[PDB]
Amino acid sequence: SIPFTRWPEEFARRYREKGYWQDLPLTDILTRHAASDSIAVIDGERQLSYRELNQAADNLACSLRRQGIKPGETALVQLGNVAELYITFFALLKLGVAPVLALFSHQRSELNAYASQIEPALLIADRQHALFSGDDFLNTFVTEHSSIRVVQLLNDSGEHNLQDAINHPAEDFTATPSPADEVAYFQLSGGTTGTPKLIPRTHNDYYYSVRRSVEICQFTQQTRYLCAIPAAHNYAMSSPGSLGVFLAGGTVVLAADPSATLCFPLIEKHQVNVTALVPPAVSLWLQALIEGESRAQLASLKLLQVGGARLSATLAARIPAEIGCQLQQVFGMAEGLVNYTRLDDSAEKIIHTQGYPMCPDDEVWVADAEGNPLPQGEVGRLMTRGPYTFRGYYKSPQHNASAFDANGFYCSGDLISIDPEGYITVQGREKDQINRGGEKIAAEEIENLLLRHPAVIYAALVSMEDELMGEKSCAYLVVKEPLRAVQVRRFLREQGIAEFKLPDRVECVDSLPLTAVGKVDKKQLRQWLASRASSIPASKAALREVILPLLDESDEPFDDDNLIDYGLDSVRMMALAARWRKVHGDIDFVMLAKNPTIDAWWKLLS
Amino acid sequence: SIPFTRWPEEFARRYREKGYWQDLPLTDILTRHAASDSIAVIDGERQLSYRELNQAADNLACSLRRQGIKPGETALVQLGNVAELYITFFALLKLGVAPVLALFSHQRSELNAYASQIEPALLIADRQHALFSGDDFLNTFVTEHSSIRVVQLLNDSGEHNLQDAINHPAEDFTATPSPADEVAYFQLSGGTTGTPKLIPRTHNDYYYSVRRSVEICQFTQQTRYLCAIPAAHNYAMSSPGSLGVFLAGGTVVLAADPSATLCFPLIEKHQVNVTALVPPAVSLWLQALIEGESRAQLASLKLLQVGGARLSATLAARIPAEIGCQLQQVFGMAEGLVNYTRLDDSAEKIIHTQGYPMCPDDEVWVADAEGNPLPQGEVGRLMTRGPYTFRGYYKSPQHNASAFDANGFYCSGDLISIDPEGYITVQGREKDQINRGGEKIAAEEIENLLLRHPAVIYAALVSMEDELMGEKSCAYLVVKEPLRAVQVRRFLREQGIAEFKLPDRVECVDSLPLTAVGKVDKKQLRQWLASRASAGRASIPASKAALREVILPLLDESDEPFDDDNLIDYGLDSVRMMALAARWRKVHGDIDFVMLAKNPTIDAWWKLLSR
Ligand SMILES: *P(=O)(O)OCC(C)(C)[C@@H](O)C(=O)NCCC(=O)NCCS[C@H](CS(=O)(=O)NC[C@H]1O[C@@H](n2cnc3c(N)ncnc32)[C@H](O)[C@@H]1O)c1ccccc1O
Ligand SMILES: *P(=O)(O)OCC(C)(C)[C@@H](O)C(=O)NCCC(=O)NCCS[C@H](CS(=O)(=O)NC[C@H]1O[C@@H](n2cnc3c(N)ncnc32)[C@H](O)[C@@H]1O)c1ccccc1O
Repeated sequence: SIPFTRWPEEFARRYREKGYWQDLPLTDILTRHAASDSIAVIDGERQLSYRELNQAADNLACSLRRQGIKPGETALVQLGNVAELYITFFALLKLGVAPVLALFSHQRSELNAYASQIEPALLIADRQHALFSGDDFLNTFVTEHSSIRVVQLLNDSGEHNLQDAINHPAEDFTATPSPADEVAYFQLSGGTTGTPKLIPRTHNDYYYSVRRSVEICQFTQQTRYLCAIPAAHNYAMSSPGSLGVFLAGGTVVLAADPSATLCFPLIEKHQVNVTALVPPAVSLWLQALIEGESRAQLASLKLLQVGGARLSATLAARIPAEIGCQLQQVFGMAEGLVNYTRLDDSAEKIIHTQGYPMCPDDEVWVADAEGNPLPQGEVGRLMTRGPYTFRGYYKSPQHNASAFDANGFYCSGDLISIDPEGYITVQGREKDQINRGGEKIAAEEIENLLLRHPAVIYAALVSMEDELMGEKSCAYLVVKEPLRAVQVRRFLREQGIAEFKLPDRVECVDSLPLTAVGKVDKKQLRQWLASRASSIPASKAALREVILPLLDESDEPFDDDNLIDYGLDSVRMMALAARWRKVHGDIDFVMLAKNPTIDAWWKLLS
Repeated sequence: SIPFTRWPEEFARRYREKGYWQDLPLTDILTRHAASDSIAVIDGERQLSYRELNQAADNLACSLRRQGIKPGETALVQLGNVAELYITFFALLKLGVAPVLALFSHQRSELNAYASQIEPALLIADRQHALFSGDDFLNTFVTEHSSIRVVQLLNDSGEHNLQDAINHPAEDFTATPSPADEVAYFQLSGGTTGTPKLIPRTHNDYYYSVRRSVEICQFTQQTRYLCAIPAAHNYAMSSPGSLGVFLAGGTVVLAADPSATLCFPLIEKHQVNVTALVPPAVSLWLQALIEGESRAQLASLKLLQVGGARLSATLAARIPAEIGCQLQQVFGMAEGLVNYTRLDDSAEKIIHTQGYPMCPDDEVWVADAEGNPLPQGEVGRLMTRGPYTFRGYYKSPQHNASAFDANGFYCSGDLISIDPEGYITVQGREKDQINRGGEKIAAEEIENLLLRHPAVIYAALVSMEDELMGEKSCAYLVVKEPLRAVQVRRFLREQGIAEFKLPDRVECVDSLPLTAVGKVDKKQLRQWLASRASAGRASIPASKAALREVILPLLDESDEPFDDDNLIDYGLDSVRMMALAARWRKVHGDIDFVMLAKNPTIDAWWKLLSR
């Protein structure tokens, strides 16, 4: 029925024979516990039993059937980190419908994009979301995508109230999930491409993803999991994420964001033993502790998952040191292929590598530029196929052609290298995609918006280092009439895109490399940047800038003044000597101190 | 004979009977090796055998005897980290003369001070030192201390050349060291007082200090020691320091300063296995490694001594981690009493404690304010007597009265606490003394110089925190006509004092606490400051322009926002925002991330902080 790329007959056989595809519905995850009175979800003050959760799902599905939603249809769901998300998810699974779980941070243009490829018969959104405070964008939206028939809204005492359908009990309704080898729902790809590109996941492949993730991370009835990153992403969903907790009878604790202020209290209060984060939030947490939060509220936490973005060995090491729990690096994509470091792994592999695939039948090779297998120390493009990795994007034949080699191996656009032990390390990136706090940003998607501006001739979006976010977006523009970053960010916001897509820096420049096709050449530009970057002071005035912080803030010296009289201490001086010796190697401590004036030291750095 | 406070007869007996005092001259350290051809000292490109070192000393001593220096007299020596220091020391020991080894950093006022108490018959200095470049200060100096008869200078091509006397061989010459229980030389306390106070050390007590230090640190002929901190201080001299290396037949490698740039090459080139540092140099070294120095030049180094100043457990732990050798904390004073952590000690004790005394007969207690002993966990003033700890300062009866209780126990002015295991931890300080990179600075000595200035009415010197130096001097003044730090540092410099005594910060204030006696009660001064400062640590933006100052660095440098603009349009990212919310919640506890971001303008956030 729904049109996805299937697996070669031969693979569908090996995957069932090898036990990976159990041909069970994803609903079976919540169904197992249908009779349990233990707590599945804690959202704020509310707590739901598995019985209640599964019941709510039956109700909402029943109520939706009554509103004339037929199996085979698609939906568009935008819900935040709130229980109604998990309810809606299972309700839609029980009906036979395939939703797209949209990020709550998404906006006008993203939602439009999704609804156009999906042709949704159902819309579920939240009135606390800016687009849904009023019914105007709402009304405009339903008319523009005509397929939409039913609409339910969270936080609405009004007509379309979602809670009404959730609490209206069940009829002669029985579940009708789609077949195990038929599409279950759609996941969102981390953008490489301007038109948003969806990922179909069948009950079979997705369920394996979750089961095997539970085995590896040791989730059990005991697991109390804090889900503070966006709940709708594949990571906090399947890896093992909240669904993995549900399969195992554990407890999911939802939180609106991952702020130490919000989370710390919840981890102690609910005795949380595991949680998943992205590197920027780990930085935030470690610092919040140093800034006087009590390392003791976090004492119940025995496991910290970190993934979605490059995690430095420096930062990884700080986790068990300052927080005092075990680290597991998770490297996965919405398309398939999650790599974990194991819990019984050595501290060497856990701090330095990204681990290895969750499946023995996950195939990974390292590829060179023409497409050739490299040995195992060598760096190249990551290729993989497998039992939970998909065979192509939904209704996107154009892109599918470039994303898969002739053998069905997907390419993530990641540069990796493999250990002699078989562990993967993320070396770099062969894609134009920016990874910002672990939110993917498609460079071309944003360039195309920039080109909608009258004064923009050529546009290029590249990543750039940030100690905290880990990467930030920087837009390089060639302009008719000069443009200021504010105006760009403002212009783009008016285009109705997610707030984190707005560039963190904008640099107008005299020219940009153009390739035969008309787009800026990213390889090039990336080179004539990273070169300029890789350093000791330029102007005598640049040397003053370096010295001043080392003296008494109280006064400023004349270039010929003795800097000791200004409070510069011999140790800071020795260091300055060391830093400058790496350029003029005759400079030592003694030489600097023999005549310590700015004049003297400038004559030396000449 | 020279006038020092002796040990009670009962103790001199126990200390000989227990083997501590061997009644041998300190020269015996160099004498043992007089026939050895192995290398005692490497100074730059020069290398001296024990035979040569001992010989040079016999020559310089003989040459000095010829110039009329009689046993019993005193000297003033100012020499840096160079071999001629060690030669001069033993030369003067062989004559029977007791020198003061002055720091090379010392200047006009310090040297005057020393020569006044000592009444030196002999002056030995270096022409590379600013005061001795020319003959100007030297002439003024000898007239103004008339006791001085002979003068020898390092790097003097002229008549006073020291090298000449060092190389002029020995006539009929025998050493006439002073008797083991008589004074050998003088050491400098950093001093708690404004007149410099000298510490007499007898051959007996000082030699013990060295022997027992060698045993504990296991120096042997294999020990190859880099002496980069000032060579004349008790630490790099006796603990075990260069003399400990000489006793053991090891090799001492001299270096002018302890910079990673100078030292790293020397440790590799000479295969140095041990060296002593102060906490600020350890920071400098650890960072130099991170900044791209190869951890491999330091590979021969099996032991790193760190002392002289508080060494944080964070820093201590980094040593074996990043440098990869063993740490030994050393907490001694020039007056006696060195505490080591042992080499076989646990990593717990080595990182957290300062170790315990090098002698079983070292006595340590702790005292509340009455002088009564505190129980075996409590914090209080450190009291000690012992076989190598002196019984009083040289010709300073006034101070001696306050530095010793009636039982002969010296008080270091340190606040310590003792482990159930008996290990000492330095808790804090009483003495009004500033410890700057581990150079002691007497607060009163500097105050009295500040009062020499016309515009200064009341003066107070206190310590202050510094991440790197560990402590810096800050001078609080009450002034007639307003003074700027530069003018103070310059004024003080002209007073002829060591460069590190110049205050790192100067604050002019409207008033200072004065006690019934007339000088700043530094005790209130210390609290008025305690609070002003700990009120501003949890401090949050004062006013709306102070809040702008905090936000701007978080946005694009490119533009500035109007108070009502949305700050996200200016590049402020949700993570930094969460953090700002956290810091502000500690004052208004209703503030979370969500609230900040609902309306992220400077106006909005100001309305929230004025509540
Ligand atoms: P403000 O904006 O309010 O807040 C900032 C903050 C807190 C960071 C906020 O943005 C936030 O909450 N962020 C969370 C980000 C997040 O939830 N990320 C989940 C990503 S879902 C991911 C699949 S993917 O396709 O989107 N990513 C695939 C690509 O990601 C790269 N990548 C993944 N893991 C990596 C590791 N470990 N190292 C290096 N790169 C990594 C890679 O390039 C890949 O192609 C996902 C993550 C984990 C497991 C499974 C999946 O599917
Ligand atoms: P620029 O100025 O060119 O360079 C800066 C730099 C490198 C810091 C420079 O000044 C420098 O080289 N400094 C080295 C200082 C130094 O050599 N110090 C040795 C001093 S001799 C010391 C005994 S004392 O009487 O001088 N001081 C005694 C007091 O010291 C405190 N204290 C000692 N040890 C301590 C430890 N381990 N922890 C905490 N406090 C400590 C205490 O207040 C005591 O009363 C000495 C030190 C070690 C061993 C033996 C002796 O004699």
